[PDB]
Amino acid sequence: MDDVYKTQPVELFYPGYLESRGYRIPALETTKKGTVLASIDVRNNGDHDAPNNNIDVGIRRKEVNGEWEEGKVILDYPGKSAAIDTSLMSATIEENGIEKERIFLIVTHFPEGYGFPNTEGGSGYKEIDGKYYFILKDAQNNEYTVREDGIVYNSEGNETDYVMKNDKTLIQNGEEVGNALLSNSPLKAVGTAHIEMIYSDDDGNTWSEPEDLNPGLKKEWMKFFGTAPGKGIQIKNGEHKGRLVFPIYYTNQNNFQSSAVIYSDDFGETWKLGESPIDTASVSSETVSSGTQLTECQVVEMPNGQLKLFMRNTGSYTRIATSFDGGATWHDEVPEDTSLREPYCQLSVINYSGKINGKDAIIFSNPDASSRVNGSVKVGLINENGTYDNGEPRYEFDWIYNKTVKPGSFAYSCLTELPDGNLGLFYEGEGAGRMAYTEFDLNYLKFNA
Ligand SMILES: CC(=O)N[C@H]1[C@H]([C@H](O)[C@H](O)CO)O[C@@](O)(C(=O)O)C[C@@H]1O
Ligand SMILES: [Cl-]
Ligand SMILES: [Cl-]
Repeated sequence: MDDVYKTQPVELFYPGYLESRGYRIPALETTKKGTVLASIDVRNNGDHDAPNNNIDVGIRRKEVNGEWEEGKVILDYPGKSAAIDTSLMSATIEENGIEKERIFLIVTHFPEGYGFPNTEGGSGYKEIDGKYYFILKDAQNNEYTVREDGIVYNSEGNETDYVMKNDKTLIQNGEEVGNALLSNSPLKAVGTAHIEMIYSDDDGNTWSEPEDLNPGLKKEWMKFFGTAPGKGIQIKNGEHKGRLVFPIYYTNQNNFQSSAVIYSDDFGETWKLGESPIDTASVSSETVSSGTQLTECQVVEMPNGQLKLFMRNTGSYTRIATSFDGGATWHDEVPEDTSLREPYCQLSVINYSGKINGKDAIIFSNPDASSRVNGSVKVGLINENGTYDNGEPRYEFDWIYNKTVKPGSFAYSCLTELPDGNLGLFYEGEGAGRMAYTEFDLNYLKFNA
Protein backbone atom coordinates (compact mmCIF):
# COMPACT_ATOMS: atom_id res chain seq x y z
CA MET A 1 0.00 0.00 0.00
CA ASP A 2 2.79 2.37 0.99
CA ASP A 3 3.71 3.55 -2.53
CA VAL A 4 0.57 2.68 -4.52
CA TYR A 5 -1.81 5.03 -6.32
CA LYS A 6 -5.53 4.26 -6.48
CA THR A 7 -8.47 6.67 -6.68
CA GLN A 8 -11.86 5.98 -5.15
CA PRO A 9 -14.28 5.06 -7.97
CA VAL A 10 -16.41 7.84 -9.44
CA GLU A 11 -19.55 7.60 -11.57
CA LEU A 12 -19.27 9.09 -15.06
CA PHE A 13 -22.75 7.93 -16.14
CA TYR A 14 -25.74 6.88 -14.06
CA PRO A 15 -29.54 6.60 -14.37
CA GLY A 16 -30.98 10.07 -14.86
CA TYR A 17 -27.79 11.57 -16.30
CA LEU A 18 -28.66 13.06 -19.71
CA GLU A 19 -32.27 11.95 -19.06
CA SER A 20 -31.25 8.30 -19.59
CA ARG A 21 -32.62 5.44 -17.49
CA GLY A 22 -29.74 3.12 -18.41
CA TYR A 23 -26.07 3.04 -19.35
CA ARG A 24 -23.76 0.21 -20.44
CA ILE A 25 -20.72 -0.73 -22.52
CA PRO A 26 -17.76 1.45 -21.43
CA ALA A 27 -15.06 2.55 -23.87
CA LEU A 28 -11.94 4.48 -22.90
CA GLU A 29 -9.18 6.04 -25.00
CA THR A 30 -6.42 8.63 -24.50
CA THR A 31 -5.52 11.17 -27.18
CA LYS A 32 -2.07 12.48 -28.05
CA LYS A 33 -3.05 15.76 -26.35
CA GLY A 34 -3.48 13.76 -23.14
CA THR A 35 -7.29 13.92 -23.11
CA VAL A 36 -9.17 10.88 -21.82
CA LEU A 37 -12.33 9.99 -23.75
CA ALA A 38 -15.14 7.91 -22.22
CA SER A 39 -17.90 6.81 -24.60
CA ILE A 40 -20.93 4.83 -23.47
CA ASP A 41 -24.29 3.44 -24.55
CA VAL A 42 -26.96 6.03 -23.70
CA ARG A 43 -29.60 3.33 -23.19
CA ASN A 44 -32.49 5.70 -22.58
CA ASN A 45 -35.15 3.03 -21.94
CA GLY A 46 -33.13 0.83 -19.56
CA ASP A 47 -30.18 -1.53 -19.45
CA HIS A 48 -31.52 -4.06 -21.97
CA ASP A 49 -29.80 -4.64 -25.30
CA ALA A 50 -31.45 -3.81 -28.59
CA PRO A 51 -34.19 -4.11 -29.76
CA ASN A 52 -36.96 -1.93 -28.25
CA ASN A 53 -34.48 0.58 -26.82
CA ASN A 54 -33.58 4.14 -27.81
CA ILE A 55 -29.79 3.88 -27.45
CA ASP A 56 -27.47 6.73 -28.42
CA VAL A 57 -23.74 7.44 -28.21
CA GLY A 58 -22.59 9.61 -25.33
CA ILE A 59 -19.07 10.77 -24.47
CA ARG A 60 -17.18 12.68 -21.77
CA ARG A 61 -13.78 14.35 -22.00
CA LYS A 62 -11.06 14.92 -19.40
CA GLU A 63 -8.18 17.06 -20.65
CA VAL A 64 -4.79 16.75 -18.98
CA ASN A 65 -4.73 18.64 -15.68
CA GLY A 66 -8.49 19.13 -15.91
CA GLU A 67 -11.82 17.86 -14.64
CA TRP A 68 -14.29 15.49 -16.25
CA GLU A 69 -16.43 17.63 -18.54
CA GLU A 70 -20.17 17.31 -19.07
CA GLY A 71 -21.46 14.38 -21.07
CA LYS A 72 -22.85 14.93 -24.55
CA VAL A 73 -24.86 12.77 -26.94
CA ILE A 74 -22.81 12.69 -30.15
CA LEU A 75 -24.86 10.23 -32.25
CA ASP A 76 -28.63 9.86 -31.98
CA TYR A 77 -31.01 7.95 -34.27
CA PRO A 78 -34.80 8.33 -34.55
CA GLY A 79 -37.10 6.43 -32.24
CA LYS A 80 -35.77 3.19 -30.77
CA SER A 81 -33.21 2.75 -33.56
CA ALA A 82 -30.16 1.71 -31.57
CA ALA A 83 -26.52 2.75 -31.65
CA ILE A 84 -24.93 0.09 -29.47
CA ASP A 85 -21.39 -0.95 -28.47
CA THR A 86 -18.80 1.75 -29.20
CA SER A 87 -15.05 1.55 -29.85
CA LEU A 88 -12.59 4.45 -29.77
CA MET A 89 -9.27 4.96 -31.57
CA SER A 90 -6.75 7.79 -31.46
CA ALA A 91 -4.78 7.82 -34.70
CA THR A 92 -2.39 10.17 -36.48
CA ILE A 93 -1.27 10.87 -40.04
CA GLU A 94 1.80 12.69 -41.37
CA GLU A 95 0.18 15.61 -43.19
CA ASN A 96 2.20 18.38 -44.84
CA GLY A 97 4.83 18.71 -42.12
CA ILE A 98 2.33 18.35 -39.31
CA GLU A 99 1.45 15.08 -37.58
CA LYS A 100 -2.31 15.60 -37.29
CA GLU A 101 -4.52 13.54 -34.97
CA ARG A 102 -8.01 12.18 -35.65
CA ILE A 103 -10.20 10.23 -33.22
CA PHE A 104 -12.31 7.43 -34.69
CA LEU A 105 -15.43 5.87 -33.17
CA ILE A 106 -17.28 2.88 -34.60
CA VAL A 107 -20.61 1.64 -33.28
CA THR A 108 -23.13 -1.04 -34.22
CA HIS A 109 -26.40 0.29 -35.63
CA PHE A 110 -29.81 -1.38 -35.92
CA PRO A 111 -33.08 -0.03 -37.34
CA GLU A 112 -36.07 0.13 -35.04
CA GLY A 113 -37.22 -3.29 -33.86
CA TYR A 114 -33.95 -5.15 -34.45
CA GLY A 115 -30.94 -6.32 -32.49
CA PHE A 116 -28.54 -9.22 -32.20
CA PRO A 117 -31.17 -11.93 -31.49
CA ASN A 118 -33.47 -11.15 -34.45
CA THR A 119 -31.14 -9.54 -37.00
CA GLU A 120 -31.52 -10.44 -40.67
CA GLY A 121 -28.73 -11.04 -43.18
CA GLY A 122 -27.22 -8.93 -45.91
CA SER A 123 -25.28 -5.68 -46.12
CA GLY A 124 -28.40 -3.56 -46.54
CA TYR A 125 -27.19 -2.56 -50.01
CA LYS A 126 -27.64 -3.70 -53.60
CA GLU A 127 -24.74 -3.45 -56.05
CA ILE A 128 -25.49 -2.10 -59.54
CA ASP A 129 -22.37 -1.76 -61.70
CA GLY A 130 -19.83 -1.04 -58.93
CA LYS A 131 -22.09 1.23 -56.88
CA TYR A 132 -23.81 0.08 -53.68
CA TYR A 133 -27.33 1.45 -53.20
CA PHE A 134 -29.24 1.53 -49.92
CA ILE A 135 -32.08 -1.00 -50.02
CA LEU A 136 -35.64 -0.18 -48.92
CA LYS A 137 -38.57 -2.56 -48.48
CA ASP A 138 -42.31 -2.01 -48.54
CA ALA A 139 -44.75 -3.99 -46.39
CA GLN A 140 -45.13 -6.46 -49.28
CA ASN A 141 -41.35 -7.11 -49.11
CA ASN A 142 -40.65 -5.60 -52.53
CA GLU A 143 -37.19 -4.12 -53.01
CA TYR A 144 -36.21 -0.51 -53.69
CA THR A 145 -32.88 1.30 -53.99
CA VAL A 146 -31.81 4.82 -53.02
CA ARG A 147 -29.68 6.38 -55.75
CA GLU A 148 -28.67 9.80 -57.07
CA ASP A 149 -29.99 12.74 -55.04
CA GLY A 150 -31.77 10.29 -52.73
CA ILE A 151 -34.26 9.27 -55.43
CA VAL A 152 -35.97 5.95 -54.68
CA TYR A 153 -36.10 3.49 -57.58
CA ASN A 154 -38.30 0.40 -57.64
CA SER A 155 -37.28 -3.15 -58.58
CA GLU A 156 -37.89 -2.44 -62.28
CA GLY A 157 -35.36 0.41 -62.30
CA ASN A 158 -37.92 3.20 -62.64
CA GLU A 159 -38.21 6.18 -60.31
CA THR A 160 -40.82 6.43 -57.59
CA ASP A 161 -42.18 9.63 -56.06
CA TYR A 162 -40.03 9.00 -52.96
CA VAL A 163 -36.82 10.68 -51.81
CA MET A 164 -34.70 9.61 -48.84
CA LYS A 165 -32.51 12.19 -47.15
CA ASN A 166 -29.23 11.18 -45.52
CA ASP A 167 -30.85 10.88 -42.07
CA LYS A 168 -33.23 8.30 -43.64
CA THR A 169 -36.19 10.70 -43.83
CA LEU A 170 -38.66 9.86 -46.61
CA ILE A 171 -40.13 12.70 -48.69
CA GLN A 172 -43.14 12.18 -50.95
CA ASN A 173 -44.82 15.05 -52.81
CA GLY A 174 -42.83 17.51 -50.71
CA GLU A 175 -44.14 16.04 -47.44
CA GLU A 176 -42.33 14.00 -44.80
CA VAL A 177 -44.00 10.58 -44.80
CA GLY A 178 -41.70 8.66 -42.46
CA ASN A 179 -38.15 7.63 -41.64
CA ALA A 180 -36.57 4.49 -43.09
CA LEU A 181 -35.18 3.50 -39.67
CA LEU A 182 -38.62 3.36 -37.99
CA SER A 183 -40.96 0.40 -37.61
CA ASN A 184 -43.91 2.44 -38.97
CA SER A 185 -42.35 3.77 -42.16
CA PRO A 186 -43.91 3.05 -45.58
CA LEU A 187 -40.42 2.09 -46.79
CA LYS A 188 -38.02 0.53 -44.29
CA ALA A 189 -34.32 -0.18 -44.24
CA VAL A 190 -33.26 -3.82 -44.13
CA GLY A 191 -33.49 -4.97 -40.52
CA THR A 192 -29.83 -5.94 -40.21
CA ALA A 193 -26.66 -4.98 -38.34
CA HIS A 194 -24.55 -2.05 -39.54
CA ILE A 195 -21.26 -0.63 -38.33
CA GLU A 196 -21.32 3.18 -38.39
CA MET A 197 -18.26 5.39 -38.04
CA ILE A 198 -17.78 8.95 -36.79
CA TYR A 199 -14.58 10.91 -36.32
CA SER A 200 -13.36 13.99 -34.46
CA ASP A 201 -10.59 16.36 -35.54
CA ASP A 202 -10.73 18.60 -32.45
CA ASP A 203 -9.68 16.23 -29.65
CA GLY A 204 -13.21 14.91 -29.19
CA ASN A 205 -15.10 18.21 -29.01
CA THR A 206 -17.26 17.72 -32.12
CA TRP A 207 -17.97 14.69 -34.28
CA SER A 208 -18.84 14.10 -37.93
CA GLU A 209 -22.06 12.57 -39.20
CA PRO A 210 -22.16 8.75 -39.24
CA GLU A 211 -20.70 6.92 -42.24
CA ASP A 212 -22.04 3.44 -42.92
CA LEU A 213 -19.16 0.97 -43.23
CA ASN A 214 -21.38 -1.91 -44.43
CA PRO A 215 -21.24 -1.38 -48.23
CA GLY A 216 -18.42 -3.39 -49.77
CA LEU A 217 -17.29 -4.63 -46.34
CA LYS A 218 -19.96 -6.75 -44.64
CA LYS A 219 -20.56 -10.02 -46.48
CA GLU A 220 -24.05 -10.74 -47.76
CA TRP A 221 -24.05 -14.02 -45.82
CA MET A 222 -23.42 -12.24 -42.51
CA LYS A 223 -26.33 -11.57 -40.19
CA PHE A 224 -24.91 -9.88 -37.12
CA PHE A 225 -21.95 -7.64 -37.91
CA GLY A 226 -20.91 -5.28 -35.17
CA THR A 227 -18.35 -3.37 -33.18
CA ALA A 228 -16.39 -5.22 -30.52
CA PRO A 229 -16.68 -2.58 -27.78
CA GLY A 230 -13.56 -1.07 -26.28
CA LYS A 231 -10.89 0.40 -28.53
CA GLY A 232 -9.04 -0.11 -31.77
CA ILE A 233 -5.35 0.51 -32.41
CA GLN A 234 -3.10 2.03 -35.06
CA ILE A 235 -0.17 -0.23 -35.92
CA LYS A 236 3.13 1.41 -34.97
CA ASN A 237 5.77 -1.05 -36.22
CA GLY A 238 6.47 -3.32 -39.15
CA GLU A 239 5.12 -3.75 -42.65
CA HIS A 240 1.74 -2.19 -41.76
CA LYS A 241 2.65 0.90 -39.73
CA GLY A 242 -0.20 3.40 -39.76
CA ARG A 243 -2.90 0.79 -40.41
CA LEU A 244 -6.07 1.34 -38.39
CA VAL A 245 -7.27 -1.86 -36.69
CA PHE A 246 -10.83 -2.07 -35.32
CA PRO A 247 -11.97 -5.30 -33.60
CA ILE A 248 -15.39 -6.59 -34.68
CA TYR A 249 -17.36 -9.82 -34.76
CA TYR A 250 -20.14 -11.29 -36.88
CA THR A 251 -22.48 -14.24 -37.36
CA ASN A 252 -22.97 -16.43 -40.42
CA GLN A 253 -26.20 -18.08 -41.60
CA ASN A 254 -26.00 -20.59 -38.72
CA ASN A 255 -25.78 -17.70 -36.21
CA PHE A 256 -22.25 -18.86 -35.33
CA GLN A 257 -20.16 -16.00 -33.92
CA SER A 258 -16.66 -15.26 -35.25
CA SER A 259 -14.19 -12.56 -34.22
CA ALA A 260 -12.26 -10.45 -36.72
CA VAL A 261 -10.89 -6.97 -37.34
CA ILE A 262 -11.57 -4.40 -40.04
CA TYR A 263 -8.55 -2.39 -41.14
CA SER A 264 -7.72 0.73 -43.14
CA ASP A 265 -4.46 1.75 -44.82
CA ASP A 266 -5.66 5.16 -46.07
CA PHE A 267 -6.35 6.65 -42.62
CA GLY A 268 -9.98 5.52 -42.49
CA GLU A 269 -11.05 6.44 -46.03
CA THR A 270 -11.71 2.80 -47.02
CA TRP A 271 -11.92 -0.41 -45.01
CA LYS A 272 -11.29 -4.10 -45.63
CA LEU A 273 -12.42 -7.17 -43.69
CA GLY A 274 -9.80 -9.59 -42.41
CA GLU A 275 -10.24 -13.29 -41.82
CA SER A 276 -11.57 -14.64 -38.58
CA PRO A 277 -9.32 -16.74 -36.34
CA ILE A 278 -12.13 -19.22 -37.00
CA ASP A 279 -10.88 -19.34 -40.61
CA THR A 280 -8.22 -22.05 -40.96
CA ALA A 281 -7.24 -24.69 -43.50
CA SER A 282 -9.98 -26.86 -41.97
CA VAL A 283 -12.74 -24.40 -41.02
CA SER A 284 -14.55 -21.54 -42.76
CA SER A 285 -16.24 -18.86 -40.66
CA GLU A 286 -18.90 -18.60 -43.39
CA THR A 287 -20.18 -22.17 -43.02
CA VAL A 288 -19.06 -23.26 -39.54
CA SER A 289 -21.93 -24.46 -37.35
CA SER A 290 -20.23 -26.12 -34.34
CA GLY A 291 -17.26 -25.61 -32.05
CA THR A 292 -16.02 -22.79 -29.86
CA GLN A 293 -17.52 -19.44 -30.86
CA LEU A 294 -15.33 -16.33 -30.81
CA THR A 295 -17.18 -13.08 -30.17
CA GLU A 296 -16.11 -9.73 -28.65
CA CYS A 297 -12.38 -9.10 -28.86
CA GLN A 298 -9.55 -6.60 -28.38
CA VAL A 299 -6.18 -6.34 -30.11
CA VAL A 300 -2.63 -5.48 -29.00
CA GLU A 301 0.57 -5.05 -31.01
CA MET A 302 3.87 -6.86 -30.54
CA PRO A 303 7.25 -5.06 -30.72
CA ASN A 304 7.64 -5.96 -34.42
CA GLY A 305 3.99 -5.25 -35.33
CA GLN A 306 2.67 -8.78 -34.81
CA LEU A 307 -0.98 -8.66 -33.74
CA LYS A 308 -2.60 -10.50 -30.84
CA LEU A 309 -6.40 -10.75 -30.68
CA PHE A 310 -7.89 -11.58 -27.27
CA MET A 311 -11.39 -13.02 -27.64
CA ARG A 312 -14.40 -13.66 -25.48
CA ASN A 313 -15.59 -17.17 -26.30
CA THR A 314 -17.81 -20.08 -25.28
CA GLY A 315 -14.83 -21.81 -23.65
CA SER A 316 -13.53 -21.39 -20.13
CA TYR A 317 -10.39 -19.37 -20.92
CA THR A 318 -9.47 -16.45 -23.16
CA ARG A 319 -8.48 -17.33 -26.73
CA ILE A 320 -5.55 -15.49 -28.32
CA ALA A 321 -4.97 -15.32 -32.08
CA THR A 322 -1.80 -14.21 -33.86
CA SER A 323 -1.55 -12.29 -37.14
CA PHE A 324 1.55 -11.84 -39.30
CA ASP A 325 -0.06 -9.62 -41.97
CA GLY A 326 -1.61 -6.88 -39.84
CA GLY A 327 -4.91 -8.63 -39.14
CA ALA A 328 -5.58 -9.85 -42.69
CA THR A 329 -5.19 -13.48 -41.58
CA TRP A 330 -4.60 -15.33 -38.31
CA HIS A 331 -2.32 -18.26 -37.55
CA ASP A 332 -4.41 -21.42 -37.54
CA GLU A 333 -3.42 -22.26 -33.94
CA VAL A 334 -5.64 -20.28 -31.55
CA PRO A 335 -4.86 -21.41 -27.99
CA GLU A 336 -6.35 -20.68 -24.60
CA ASP A 337 -4.48 -18.84 -21.85
CA THR A 338 -5.28 -20.72 -18.63
CA SER A 339 -4.28 -17.57 -16.71
CA LEU A 340 -7.22 -15.63 -18.21
CA ARG A 341 -10.42 -17.28 -16.98
CA GLU A 342 -13.19 -16.10 -19.32
CA PRO A 343 -16.83 -16.37 -18.14
CA TYR A 344 -18.31 -15.16 -21.45
CA CYS A 345 -17.92 -11.40 -20.99
CA GLN A 346 -16.19 -8.56 -22.80
CA LEU A 347 -12.54 -7.99 -21.91
CA SER A 348 -9.98 -5.20 -22.24
CA VAL A 349 -6.34 -5.50 -23.27
CA ILE A 350 -3.97 -2.64 -24.16
CA ASN A 351 -0.34 -1.95 -24.92
CA TYR A 352 1.73 -0.24 -22.22
CA SER A 353 4.20 2.36 -23.45
CA GLY A 354 6.94 1.79 -20.87
CA LYS A 355 9.20 -1.11 -19.95
CA ILE A 356 8.20 -3.20 -16.92
CA ASN A 357 11.12 -5.20 -15.50
CA GLY A 358 12.99 -4.42 -18.71
CA LYS A 359 10.27 -6.03 -20.84
CA ASP A 360 7.55 -4.75 -23.14
CA ALA A 361 4.21 -5.25 -21.43
CA ILE A 362 0.45 -5.37 -21.95
CA ILE A 363 -2.39 -4.77 -19.49
CA PHE A 364 -5.50 -6.98 -19.27
CA SER A 365 -8.77 -6.59 -17.38
CA ASN A 366 -11.84 -8.85 -17.15
CA PRO A 367 -13.99 -10.75 -14.59
CA ASP A 368 -11.53 -13.42 -13.38
CA ALA A 369 -14.15 -15.95 -12.25
CA SER A 370 -16.82 -18.30 -13.55
CA SER A 371 -19.28 -15.37 -13.50
CA ARG A 372 -19.13 -11.59 -13.90
CA VAL A 373 -17.44 -10.99 -10.54
CA ASN A 374 -13.89 -10.44 -9.25
CA GLY A 375 -12.74 -7.75 -11.65
CA SER A 376 -8.99 -8.20 -11.98
CA VAL A 377 -6.32 -6.20 -13.80
CA LYS A 378 -3.30 -8.21 -14.95
CA VAL A 379 0.13 -7.25 -16.26
CA GLY A 380 1.69 -9.35 -18.99
CA LEU A 381 5.40 -9.35 -19.80
CA ILE A 382 6.32 -10.08 -23.41
CA ASN A 383 8.95 -12.77 -23.97
CA GLU A 384 10.41 -14.02 -27.24
CA ASN A 385 10.73 -17.81 -27.42
CA GLY A 386 12.10 -18.86 -30.80
CA THR A 387 10.52 -18.23 -34.18
CA TYR A 388 7.77 -19.78 -36.27
CA ASP A 389 8.24 -22.24 -39.12
CA ASN A 390 7.90 -18.97 -41.01
CA GLY A 391 10.43 -16.22 -40.33
CA GLU A 392 8.47 -14.25 -37.73
CA PRO A 393 9.31 -14.49 -34.00
CA ARG A 394 7.18 -16.11 -31.31
CA TYR A 395 5.89 -14.06 -28.37
CA GLU A 396 4.58 -15.38 -25.04
CA PHE A 397 2.99 -13.75 -22.00
CA ASP A 398 4.27 -13.74 -18.42
CA TRP A 399 1.36 -12.74 -16.17
CA ILE A 400 3.37 -11.35 -13.27
CA TYR A 401 0.72 -9.13 -11.66
CA ASN A 402 -2.94 -10.03 -11.11
CA LYS A 403 -4.71 -7.49 -8.89
CA THR A 404 -8.37 -7.59 -7.91
CA VAL A 405 -9.82 -4.09 -8.41
CA LYS A 406 -13.49 -5.05 -7.83
CA PRO A 407 -14.30 -8.11 -5.67
CA GLY A 408 -18.05 -7.91 -6.35
CA SER A 409 -19.96 -7.49 -9.60
CA PHE A 410 -17.76 -6.66 -12.58
CA ALA A 411 -18.68 -6.89 -16.26
CA TYR A 412 -17.60 -4.84 -19.28
CA SER A 413 -14.42 -2.80 -18.81
CA CYS A 414 -11.90 -0.82 -20.82
CA LEU A 415 -8.34 0.21 -19.93
CA THR A 416 -6.33 3.20 -21.11
CA GLU A 417 -2.90 4.60 -20.33
CA LEU A 418 -2.83 8.06 -18.78
CA PRO A 419 -0.28 10.61 -20.05
CA ASP A 420 1.71 10.27 -16.81
CA GLY A 421 2.14 6.50 -17.19
CA ASN A 422 -0.75 5.64 -14.87
CA LEU A 423 -3.76 3.54 -15.90
CA GLY A 424 -7.46 4.34 -16.13
CA LEU A 425 -10.33 1.85 -15.94
CA PHE A 426 -13.88 2.47 -17.18
CA TYR A 427 -15.93 -0.49 -15.98
CA GLU A 428 -19.36 -1.90 -15.19
CA GLY A 429 -20.07 -3.41 -11.81
CA GLU A 430 -20.79 -0.75 -9.19
CA GLY A 431 -24.49 -1.54 -9.64
CA ALA A 432 -27.65 0.47 -10.31
CA GLY A 433 -26.59 1.26 -13.88
CA ARG A 434 -23.56 3.27 -12.72
CA MET A 435 -20.53 3.41 -15.02
CA ALA A 436 -17.43 3.79 -12.85
CA TYR A 437 -13.96 5.17 -13.55
CA THR A 438 -10.83 4.73 -11.44
CA GLU A 439 -7.11 5.44 -11.76
CA PHE A 440 -4.15 3.48 -10.40
CA ASP A 441 -0.43 2.90 -10.92
CA LEU A 442 1.74 -0.15 -11.54
CA ASN A 443 2.53 -0.47 -7.82
CA TYR A 444 -1.18 -0.96 -7.11
CA LEU A 445 -1.07 -3.94 -9.47
CA LYS A 446 2.05 -5.35 -7.78
CA PHE A 447 0.41 -5.37 -4.33
CA ASN A 448 -0.86 -8.76 -3.11
CA ALA A 449 -3.40 -8.49 -0.28
C1 LIG B 1 -24.81 -5.90 -29.98
C2 LIG B 1 -25.09 -6.54 -28.62
O1 LIG B 1 -26.20 -7.00 -28.36
N1 LIG B 1 -24.05 -6.57 -27.73
C3 LIG B 1 -24.18 -7.15 -26.40
C4 LIG B 1 -23.44 -8.50 -26.28
C5 LIG B 1 -23.98 -9.50 -27.34
O2 LIG B 1 -25.40 -9.59 -27.22
C6 LIG B 1 -23.31 -10.89 -27.23
O3 LIG B 1 -21.89 -10.76 -27.38
C7 LIG B 1 -23.92 -11.86 -28.23
O4 LIG B 1 -23.72 -13.21 -27.80
O5 LIG B 1 -23.73 -9.13 -25.04
C8 LIG B 1 -24.23 -8.40 -23.85
O6 LIG B 1 -25.56 -8.76 -23.78
C9 LIG B 1 -23.57 -9.03 -22.56
O7 LIG B 1 -23.42 -10.27 -22.53
O8 LIG B 1 -23.28 -8.17 -21.69
C10 LIG B 1 -24.11 -6.86 -23.95
C11 LIG B 1 -23.65 -6.26 -25.28
O9 LIG B 1 -24.15 -4.93 -25.50
CL1 LIG C 1 -5.69 -9.01 -4.60
CL1 LIG D 1 -27.90 -3.16 -11.11
